[PDB]
Amino acid sequence: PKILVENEIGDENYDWSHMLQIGRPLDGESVIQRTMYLIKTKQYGDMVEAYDHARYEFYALRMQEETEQQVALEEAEMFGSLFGVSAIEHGIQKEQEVLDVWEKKVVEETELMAARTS
Amino acid sequence: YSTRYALEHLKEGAPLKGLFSIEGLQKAWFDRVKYLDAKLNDCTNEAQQKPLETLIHENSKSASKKHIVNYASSLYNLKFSMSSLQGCIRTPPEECPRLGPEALLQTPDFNRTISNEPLTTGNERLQAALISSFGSLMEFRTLLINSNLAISGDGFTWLVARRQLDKRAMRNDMPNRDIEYDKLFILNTYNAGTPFNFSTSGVMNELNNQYTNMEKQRAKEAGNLEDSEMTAKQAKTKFIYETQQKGFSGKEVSYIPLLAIDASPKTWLTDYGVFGKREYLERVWDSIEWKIVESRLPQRT
Amino acid sequence: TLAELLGRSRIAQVANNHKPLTYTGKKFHPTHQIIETKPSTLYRQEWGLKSAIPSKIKSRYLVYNDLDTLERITTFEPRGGTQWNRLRFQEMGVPIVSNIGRQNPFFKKFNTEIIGTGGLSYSLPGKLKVIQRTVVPGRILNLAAIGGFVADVVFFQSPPSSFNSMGDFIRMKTFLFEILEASMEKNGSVSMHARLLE
Amino acid sequence: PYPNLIPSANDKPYSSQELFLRQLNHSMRTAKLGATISKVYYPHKDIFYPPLPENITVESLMSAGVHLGQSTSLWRSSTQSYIYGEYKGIHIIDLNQTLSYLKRAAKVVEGVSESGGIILFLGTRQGQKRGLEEAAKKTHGYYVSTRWIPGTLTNSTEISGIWEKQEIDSNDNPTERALSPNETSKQVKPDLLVVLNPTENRNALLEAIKSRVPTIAIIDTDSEPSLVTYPIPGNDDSLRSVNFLLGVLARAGQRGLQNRLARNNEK
Amino acid sequence: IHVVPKLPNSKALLQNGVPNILSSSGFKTVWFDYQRYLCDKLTLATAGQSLESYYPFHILLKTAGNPLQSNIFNLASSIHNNHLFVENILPSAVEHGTNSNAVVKTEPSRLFLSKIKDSFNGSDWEVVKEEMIYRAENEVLGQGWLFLVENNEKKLFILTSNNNGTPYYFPRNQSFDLNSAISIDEFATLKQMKELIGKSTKLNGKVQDWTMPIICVNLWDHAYLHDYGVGNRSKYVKNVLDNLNWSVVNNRIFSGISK
Amino acid sequence: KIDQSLSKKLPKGTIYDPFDFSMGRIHLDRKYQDIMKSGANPLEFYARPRILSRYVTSTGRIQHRDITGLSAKNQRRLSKAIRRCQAIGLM
Repeated sequence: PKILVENEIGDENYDWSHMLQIGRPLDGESVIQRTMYLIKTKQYGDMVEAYDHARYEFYALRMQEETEQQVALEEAEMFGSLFGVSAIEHGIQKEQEVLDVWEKKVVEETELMAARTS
Repeated sequence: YSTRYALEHLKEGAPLKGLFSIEGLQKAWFDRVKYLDAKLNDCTNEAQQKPLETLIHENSKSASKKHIVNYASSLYNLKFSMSSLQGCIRTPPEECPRLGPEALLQTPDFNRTISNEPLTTGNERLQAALISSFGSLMEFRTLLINSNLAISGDGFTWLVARRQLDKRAMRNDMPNRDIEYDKLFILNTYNAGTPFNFSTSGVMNELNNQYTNMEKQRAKEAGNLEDSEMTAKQAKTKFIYETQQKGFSGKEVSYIPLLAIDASPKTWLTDYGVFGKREYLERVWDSIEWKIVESRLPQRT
Repeated sequence: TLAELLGRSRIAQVANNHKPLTYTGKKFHPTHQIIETKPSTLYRQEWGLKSAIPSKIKSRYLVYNDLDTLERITTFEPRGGTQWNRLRFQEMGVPIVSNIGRQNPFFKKFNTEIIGTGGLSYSLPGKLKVIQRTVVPGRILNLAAIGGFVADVVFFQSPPSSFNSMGDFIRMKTFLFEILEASMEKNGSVSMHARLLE
Repeated sequence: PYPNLIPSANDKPYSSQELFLRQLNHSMRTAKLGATISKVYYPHKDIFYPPLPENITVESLMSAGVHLGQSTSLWRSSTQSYIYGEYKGIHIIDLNQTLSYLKRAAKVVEGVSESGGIILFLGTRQGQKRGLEEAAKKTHGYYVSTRWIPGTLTNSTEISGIWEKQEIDSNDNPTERALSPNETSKQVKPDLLVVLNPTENRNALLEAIKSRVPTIAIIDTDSEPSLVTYPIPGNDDSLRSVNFLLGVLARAGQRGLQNRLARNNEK
Repeated sequence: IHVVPKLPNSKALLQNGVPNILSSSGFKTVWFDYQRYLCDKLTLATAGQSLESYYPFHILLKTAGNPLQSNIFNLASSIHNNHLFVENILPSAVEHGTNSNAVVKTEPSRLFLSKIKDSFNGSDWEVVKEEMIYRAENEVLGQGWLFLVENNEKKLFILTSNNNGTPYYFPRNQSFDLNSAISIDEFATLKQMKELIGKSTKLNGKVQDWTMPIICVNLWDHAYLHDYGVGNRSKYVKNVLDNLNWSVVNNRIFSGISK
Repeated sequence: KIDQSLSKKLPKGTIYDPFDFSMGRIHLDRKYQDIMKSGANPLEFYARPRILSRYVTSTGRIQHRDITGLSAKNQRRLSKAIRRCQAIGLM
């Protein structure tokens, strides 16, 4: 999910020597605005090399976030935490719901053909 | 209350090689041990002789050891964690500024130069083991600090080998069977740490079958009548057709501690400002006395 | 500058893509970027697109290809929902070998081929959540779609009665599977293995 | 403010008819002072707390979407002068001009409002029912949300003589006096018909031209910048945009209304 | 972005502070650093995510299910808990009269007297003060908070809030120390909770529990380890429990009617 | 046991969705269901009566650019190659 909705773009001066900013979330757009410093300030060389330097910078933030994400649960899971529905739960309920329709549907299609051909 | 639970390298009145301030180690170990070992004596006297492991391995979850277990695990971990260290060569730190954006700076290492390594400490074979068991020490180095960063309370990241040489060896009488690990893995211990396996069925079915075996007796009059497990028929599988198995294969869950790292404010807050955990871990990785870990490393098949 | 403003515009932060909004082709990687909207804008019927999204749409997630078109409408499908599949990959907690990660964990002027996990994973391969994973339930295709990702069902012995129990509703039935593992073929396709507990 | 309340009693478990009032006190009072989201736009804004005519800026417009134009396929060439370039098959508007256009536009409303002006904001795309109503709420103006009865202005003494007219004073105080049949039976012409969706309301635009009434609208990359007195380059589609522009005009109107209701106080 | 809320007359706190509780120091490693660190950490988590337009307290509740969001949620709750904590530990001296307030602090408010009486079965609140310390010392192994909590059962009870538990959402109070093996009886509560919530949200409705928290006492390292010390964890709770501005607590109980 | 027209069989490789598992979806798909097309002088195949045998209604008939859908030039040269192949003994 990306926050395409632009908030008061006026108060957005962002120091982009780092691929993170207060307010602006993490996205491939940050990586792009980042490669600019490396090609404007010229910390690195051409556009291809520049982007990659930040590409690995991004990966790290994402790698740490992935661990952080699991930690919340694992820890909270091992600290008095109950969960009504998980990602697997929406993945099953909605799916099983759909099965209600399909099962009833074939109840007419397959059968109707028996009379349609007998 | 003797300094048995201690190693001189951890010295009193010593600003742990800058990493900890003169009293930093007092507030992350010495003064901590004060209340800690105090409660240990309050809990029992076997502490004087039997190691903490004893009381801990004495019982997975004793109704009485509950509090005791906590005090026991804490100091045990402190030992495993503080021991593998050697003091990073940097001056007492300043107040890491408003990091976050100021943090994540440089490159949370992902493929950019490793520092204090088993290789640099002549722990070559283990260095390969780490590469073979964690992508590469670079990929291994990556997870360590990050996992500890993830902690939000008093917890400890750990590195182990979860030896699974073979089931049946204690009844096979193998006293010289120095546990022989098969792989190397990372696990964490918060408030009070236990091997891991989320003690899945370690305490699951033991508390689970408890309430459920009762479910039939719980219905004191008769037994809810014909209607049986029903909503709990598939749910009794919570462990029956699952966690019983999730207990890891067939009852042989065991881990081999090698490198462990605390993630308690007390350890870093002291000098690492309010969020220098990363710098704390930065100095930490650069302060790991590897030899002890290679010494702590069992042989492999 | 007008352009400077647009050069940072969220509209442009989203790249262009004219890939069909039906893509009957077998799908492995996502085709477009979902546009998330705060419930507020939804009632305000605002989505940041050239034209306001019809109230008929009640989702907070949509995908757009044409801000607006000759037909005087915006070409969008409010069925953008990959947010669920990828999250379920996290709900499944399993890492990808990713061939060999020389130096950089994903390793690789332009990494067009072997892009990597493809943002499907940013976690250290080895961890202790593995504790025999977490037998994630999956919908057996005969192969079993686990968390929106099909994994070939494997078992100690073939259980025909299990398949007979669900009859033709094998996919409708969901069975917990100790995922063996998954892999990202260079074509950005995940291949995984299931553990039918029957 | 709760006449129908029976404070449970003593042992009675929290009455679920007033338990909610606890959450209401838990709101206006404690609410969420610990952490408060800031520097964030809310659809609630604009329509209520809008930028004074002088406080506007290109970025504020770009944010509110007053720039994205129609496609580079439906462009009435009649605006190569207000277009700034094409992007993703959309013709981005030269907001630099939009500002000059909005600046002037607002000026007309304030001046008009300072002269007992009868403004009648008109918009028919879905969603403007409130923004518009609230817009006229501030300038004591009038508004129309549904389709514009063709004939309202020209064929007035037929389409609009059933509705009644009130004698207002300089402070807009109903005179509370009788208006004679013929007196109330004539024409109540608007003195500044603002249009918010010119693309499909010409019937009103054309009528006002032939009604010698000034107009103010929000032209796009398709609407014709000519059928209106003060064209304001903008994005007719999205409602945040319109609500931003309408908002600016609205407050421009309010300030005048204020300045006017102030001269009356001097005497 | 979010904005760490300015403290009443922080002017003093900058070098002065809350009488007895703390001089300056403390909040320097809490409100003016810890709070911001995670306030930003959330603002950084909220980036690009609806979860932000709404106050994190709303998010705290919102981030209840989809435990995959817990990371943000736990921090979020901490953000909320801390301000509640500061409010309890807020000097909040009264103004006007020019001369410095004579702290005629209304102690246990009239309503509070009866509230506890029923809450702890004809027992004194001050009696609870140390009982609280007893509970906290024996309900925490690391980080957390203390929390007086009013319930729909108007039993103004106290909950064993841990690390950063949800003082409202019962299913996520973080009370049982899953780390420290619990007696089968707590598991009974766990079994109940599994069932209780299992059906509540079953109709799209997380248990609508009006478990409103009242008095918050951070039990994070920053709370005690930062200054008071280690074994002083309880001692820090002491002075705090010794005196709490009641103006806030007075207005933390649904005591009257409105509309 | 069940009929084909009622059961998608997404390969494991793909990403199955809750709707994806529906009949609506099946109908949807149905609705939305070549070295020459690549760019090789279709005339050069004036002989090889094998290649030309392809774009042929199997009744000695070439196809309107609604099926073949080959480039105007490609299709016309393919048609010319077929006509020329008729002259060149084979086909």
